[PDB]
Amino acid sequence: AAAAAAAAAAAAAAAAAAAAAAAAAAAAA
Amino acid sequence: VYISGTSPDNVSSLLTQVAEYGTYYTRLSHFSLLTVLDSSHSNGLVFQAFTSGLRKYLQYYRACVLSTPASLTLLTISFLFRKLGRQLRYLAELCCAFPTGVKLLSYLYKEALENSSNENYPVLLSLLKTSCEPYTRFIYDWVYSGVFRDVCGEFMIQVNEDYLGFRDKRYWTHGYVLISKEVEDCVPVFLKHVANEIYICGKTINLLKLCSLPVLMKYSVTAPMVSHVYLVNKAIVDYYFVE
Amino acid sequence: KEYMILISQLEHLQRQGLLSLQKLWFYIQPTLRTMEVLASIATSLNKGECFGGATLSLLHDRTFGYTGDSQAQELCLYLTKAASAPYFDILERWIYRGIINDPYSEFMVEEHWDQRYTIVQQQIPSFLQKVADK
Repeated sequence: AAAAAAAAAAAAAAAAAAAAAAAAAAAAA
Repeated sequence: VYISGTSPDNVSSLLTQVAEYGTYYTRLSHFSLLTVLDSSHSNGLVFQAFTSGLRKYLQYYRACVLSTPASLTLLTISFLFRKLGRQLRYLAELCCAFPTGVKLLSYLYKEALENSSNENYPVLLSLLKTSCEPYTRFIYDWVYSGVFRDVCGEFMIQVNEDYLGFRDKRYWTHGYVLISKEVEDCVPVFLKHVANEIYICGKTINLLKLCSLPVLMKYSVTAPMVSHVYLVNKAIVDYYFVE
Repeated sequence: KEYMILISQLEHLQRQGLLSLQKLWFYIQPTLRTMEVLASIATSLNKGECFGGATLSLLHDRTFGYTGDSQAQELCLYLTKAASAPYFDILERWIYRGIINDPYSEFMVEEHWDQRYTIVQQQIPSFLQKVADK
């Protein structure tokens, strides 16, 4: 149960790095 | 015959072209002072956020008009503001119809979609960046905790009152605030499917509780908003499994 | 006090003739929206004469009514937490020591067998009702 929820928040951490990369792409444009 | 032009009767027409260009500026400052929520209490938060990006455009006008000395003649100033003359004529009469709130947010996204303009596109892109700030603030509080935040907004409010006796869907009535037309508009994904699913993951987050293109950057917010709803949807599948 | 610093720099610019009626009017533009939001707060505290935590409920609706112009909700966010700064130092004695120190109804309290309920809501903290019972 907790091992399945650990990969869910890990995908949210990859989405948080993708949101920071999208903010860096908005700063470059 | 008062002055009218030292060159005969020429300023009598040229000064009217720039006074009409001066006429549209005092409408934008008139509009900005009347919609502030310290002098009014009947306008929306999205209606206020459109002005907050407009007032940053007003000081760019004020810093540019203060640099026009020393003027040589009346052509050197109007030709410098000839590019700015097309912009101010656009930027005033888009709101003057009278769209408000999400409809005003719908008018501005269409106007930011109207490229083949390259100096009018980034200022409306910036107005889309500022006017969507209160609306996107109401997105992540609704999908992570489920708290409804605005006390007075263009977006309609439902109470979601649940009877204690019947367990029916933890809510027992919701309807919709856009009850049948369902026209969630003009924000990223275009709010035609994910608006129906930020609905249902917003329904189930509080079921956990108490047991170069304006479309491409729209598409860059879109799939993160597809990714997190599927991430909240895969938690309520696990919460149904354990209870 | 900070508003007087910008005027003394404007007077330090008045050491020779460089200013007109239009020139300082552009310099008063960032402080105009700051002064008009401190005006609407100060007149709203004067009419009803709110006291304590319903004050904090009033400033929080003024923060909610401001929402937008994110550089200038940042200022009144600093205004409401300086108002909540004695309201939080009195709370830690009531929540981590159990004995209260109220000068003049500074926190909500009832004085302390089947004694009484000691239920109290005289200040109304601005958040939802579950915290004030806890």
